[PDB]
Amino acid sequence: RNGKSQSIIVGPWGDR
Amino acid sequence: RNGKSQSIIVGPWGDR
Amino acid sequence: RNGKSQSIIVGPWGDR
Amino acid sequence: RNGKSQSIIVGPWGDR
Amino acid sequence: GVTFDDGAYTGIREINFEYNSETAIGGLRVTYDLNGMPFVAEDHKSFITGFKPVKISLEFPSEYIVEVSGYVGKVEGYTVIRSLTFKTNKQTYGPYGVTNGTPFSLPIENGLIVGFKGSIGYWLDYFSIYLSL
Amino acid sequence: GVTFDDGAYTGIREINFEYNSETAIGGLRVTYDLNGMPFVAEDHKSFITGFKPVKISLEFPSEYIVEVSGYVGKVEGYTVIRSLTFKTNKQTYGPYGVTNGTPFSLPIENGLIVGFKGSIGYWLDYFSIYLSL
Amino acid sequence: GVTFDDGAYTGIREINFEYNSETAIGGLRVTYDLNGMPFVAEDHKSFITGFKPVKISLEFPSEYIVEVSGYVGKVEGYTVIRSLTFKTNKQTYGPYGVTNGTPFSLPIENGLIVGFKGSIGYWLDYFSIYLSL
Amino acid sequence: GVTFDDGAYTGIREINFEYNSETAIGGLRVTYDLNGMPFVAEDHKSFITGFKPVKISLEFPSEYIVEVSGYVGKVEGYTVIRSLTFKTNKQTYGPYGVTNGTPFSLPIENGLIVGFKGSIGYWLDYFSIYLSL
Ligand SMILES: CC(=O)N[C@@H]1[C@@H](O[C@@H]2O[C@H](CO)[C@H](O)[C@H](O)[C@H]2O)[C@@H](O)[C@@H](CO)O[C@@H]1O
Ligand SMILES: CC(=O)N[C@@H]1[C@@H](O[C@@H]2O[C@H](CO)[C@H](O)[C@H](O)[C@H]2O)[C@@H](O)[C@@H](CO)O[C@@H]1O
Ligand SMILES: CC(=O)N[C@@H]1[C@@H](O[C@@H]2O[C@H](CO)[C@H](O)[C@H](O)[C@H]2O)[C@@H](O)[C@@H](CO)O[C@@H]1O
Ligand SMILES: CC(=O)N[C@@H]1[C@@H](O[C@@H]2O[C@H](CO)[C@H](O)[C@H](O)[C@H]2O)[C@@H](O)[C@@H](CO)O[C@@H]1O
Repeated sequence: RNGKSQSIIVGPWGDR
Repeated sequence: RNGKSQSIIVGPWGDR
Repeated sequence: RNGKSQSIIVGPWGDR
Repeated sequence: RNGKSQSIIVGPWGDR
Repeated sequence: GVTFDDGAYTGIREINFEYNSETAIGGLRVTYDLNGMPFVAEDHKSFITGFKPVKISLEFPSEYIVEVSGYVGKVEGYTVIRSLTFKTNKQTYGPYGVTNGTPFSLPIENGLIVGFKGSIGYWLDYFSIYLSL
Repeated sequence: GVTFDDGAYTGIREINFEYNSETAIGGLRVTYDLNGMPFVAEDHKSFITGFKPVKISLEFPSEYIVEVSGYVGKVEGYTVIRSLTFKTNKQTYGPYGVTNGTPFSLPIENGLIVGFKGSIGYWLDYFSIYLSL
Repeated sequence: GVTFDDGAYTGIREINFEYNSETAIGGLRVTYDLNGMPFVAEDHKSFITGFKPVKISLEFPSEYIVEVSGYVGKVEGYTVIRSLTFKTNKQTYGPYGVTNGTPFSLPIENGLIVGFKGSIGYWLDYFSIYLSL
Repeated sequence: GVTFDDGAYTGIREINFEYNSETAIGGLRVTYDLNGMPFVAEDHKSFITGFKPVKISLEFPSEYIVEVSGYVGKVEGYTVIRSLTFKTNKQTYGPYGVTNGTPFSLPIENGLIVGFKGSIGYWLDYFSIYLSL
């Protein structure tokens, strides 16, 4: 738990 | 703007 | 519904 | 990091 | 008091709580919305009796809480929530209880109150609120 | 098919769905987590029978879905989800069904799958996913 | 006063504001974090002078604001923020200004203050806060 | 390739990227929206030349990305993004590049693409997307 705001990240695409 | 909580929805998959 | 990201805003404080 | 969804919680009020 | 934590839901349809014009806020039970259907959460009761019950039924989803305020003070030496008033985009419910002590207010510009947690013994000891878009 | 929308919850504890190695994905029912307690959602059944049921019980909350993939194809002229595989931070469940058609994948770097919606007739017509922190 | 709206960022690295122990809070400028890099927002100045500047540099990201409180009162007939104190998980900065009037507090159990908006004329008229995970 | 991470912003105003109809996707630079103002992020260039640049200017905020799809394949033995098409609520831009390989698609029912990260060497190696309300 820190002062950095979290984000929803989807991926990656490029190793399929 | 109402009292219903919003959500992130990804999709759909099934018509490709 | 547009391309602007929404945020949770609490307040204001200054008219009490 | 687990499978429990996080929430923004404000408070508490009751020890002031 | 006994701590409680309703968790987070999709909204609020109804709020039920007790108050004593001589003392403070007592128990409370919330009826949340859960993906379009009513969901009644655990009843969090006071350790005693002698309260007046107030039931606030919101015109969900057109009506939602826009602000929460009240006073915290000491009763029999315990620091508790003595009063509560709920402001809606439609109307104001309250204040209920004794408006004496330290006031507090949580106005909301954007967002929804979506859950409650706190502690109740003889009276509402303290509470926190879940917020969400 | 009949459309459905489970809505959003606090997580996923178990997933139950049917599949036919000759055709496609059938019905499905999800057991979500709701603020620390199991919550079984509506069972969304296929219009027919002859499927094999698969039950995926996650080691909640240490175990969560990290990726969803599969194939969409035509069966009896209908475009449906023919296969599904769920990748977890612990293991991989699948693939189940026919891995023929157009593949699709939803890998997640940060975030949780917290709900499902879609349509089911004879087979799973299509589905969408709720995401959240 | 002149209204302002910094918007939302990824966190807070530093807060600069003025105060007069005789009157109220003056101008303010915030240095936000933007995806790992410092981002200095517009300086929102008071219409007058004679304030003391206070600079609060947070040990980002290990240090973050955990609570905001203060007093609102009247000065020359205007209702303004007369005092401010910022509570961090590391320490307390304040109070600054006149602690007279109606107190207010915004304790945070989970979440981050990620932006500011409000109005400033001679003194800080009012402000709101952006919250986020 | 060299990894990059733009982080998260308030939206997207413009996307610039290169493509070679013989090979794959090259560099890319995004112009995000940051609380109402344009913010040009770092240019992430290909290690080589010979690409065609495409510039997609969105009618922000009325226009936003509604879907992203493409193909991943091998070029000179490297697995890279060979094609890209962006679907908007207003129109479709693409496809650009070679539509050969494994297709992928990210349709969005509710939410906004608000940032990019990934890796670029000779061609776009891979990428992930930031999502938000
Ligand atoms: C046993 C019990 O719960 N009593 C209730 C009080 O709770 C106590 O409060 C004190 C400090 O005030 C301390 O936190 C104890 O751990 C706790 O048990 C309190 O809730 C009062 C006010 O409502 O009611 C009971 O007395
Ligand atoms: C009556 C019904 O639900 N039939 C199911 C099919 O649904 C139909 O699909 C067509 C186009 O394919 C169209 O959307 C109709 O409105 C809809 O009723 C379909 O779900 C199939 C495949 O599972 O099963 C039934 O036939
Ligand atoms: C012209 C101006 O901005 N004056 C500042 C005051 O702002 C005025 O406040 C009154 C009500 O108090 C009303 O809202 C007017 O529209 C507004 O212009 C006020 O900010 C004071 C206190 O800081 O400073 C100036 O006087
Ligand atoms: C030195 C460099 O960045 N070369 C680029 C390639 O990157 C390499 O890829 C291999 C596996 O394919 C491995 O991950 C190495 O660590 C990495 O350096 C690659 O990005 C290609 C394709 O665009 O371009 C350069 O060759």
